[PDB]
Amino acid sequence: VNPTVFFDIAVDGEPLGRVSFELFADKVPKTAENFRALSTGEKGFGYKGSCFHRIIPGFMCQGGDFTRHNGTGGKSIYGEKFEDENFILKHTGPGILSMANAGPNTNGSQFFICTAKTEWLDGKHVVFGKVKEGMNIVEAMERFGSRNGKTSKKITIADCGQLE
Ligand SMILES: CO[C@@H]1CC/C=C/c2cccc(c2)[C@@H](C)OC(=O)[C@@H]2CCCN(N2)C(=O)[C@H](C)NC(=O)[C@H](C(C)C)NC(=O)[C@@H]1C
Repeated sequence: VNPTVFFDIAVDGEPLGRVSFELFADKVPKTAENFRALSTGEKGFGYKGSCFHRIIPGFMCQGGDFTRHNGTGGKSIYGEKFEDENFILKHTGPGILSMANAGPNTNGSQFFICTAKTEWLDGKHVVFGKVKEGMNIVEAMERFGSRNGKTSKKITIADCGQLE
């Protein structure tokens, strides 16, 4: 019953592939709903055309700034920020989808996908989903990151929406 959403990823115009995500609405319904709605654009704004602005190989890929496209922006469907819903789910391994933030209770639209177990983030970032299909695409995106996160090409959500 959990929603499934997809991103079609391109590297400066070159199609890379589709990543799909299960959103754990059963555990974090408010956080899952925000991501679902931003992925469909049904509130009038969202992730389509935004990039993965910070990519660190062996760690994670971060994106979701559709307001400024410079890594400082983003907003939720509830307002500029919303609470950390709960920390039941942990950063257990690759594929984990979690909220980026600037401190407690500052969730907006920015998110990241883990490419490794990142347990030191447990209790600080809200985990709310996981890659279902296309983990190979996320691994491919890593080659375009670097140790300090700066990307060598713009990794774009060319299209996105909801599958189930
Ligand atoms: C421009 O923004 C700045 C700087 C933020 C991060 C800088 C930075 C640079 C290099 C390496 C790393 C972080 C490594 C250690 O950590 C991550 O990659 C972590 C990994 C989990 C997701 N994530 N970034 C985050 O959630 C980070 C900390 N936060 C942000 O990106 C927020 C966004 C959501 C407004 N920005 C802010 O708090 C500021 C206004």
